[PDB]
Amino acid sequence: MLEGKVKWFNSEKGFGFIEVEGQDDVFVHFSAIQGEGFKTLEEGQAVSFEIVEGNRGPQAANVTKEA
Repeated sequence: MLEGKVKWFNSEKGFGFIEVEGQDDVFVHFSAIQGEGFKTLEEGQAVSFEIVEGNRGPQAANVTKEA
């Protein structure tokens, strides 16, 4: 339901931080994104997801890679 732009991402574990305009920064984890053939988000890639409260802070849930 929410949308954010990937600020950065690591190819090691396949994850990156996204920027949700309106809410603080939301981190994203490979398992949080759908796409076994490309779970690694590309910095600057827009995606969809919900904010889940996590110890580290805001995390991306159900991340959908969007154009």
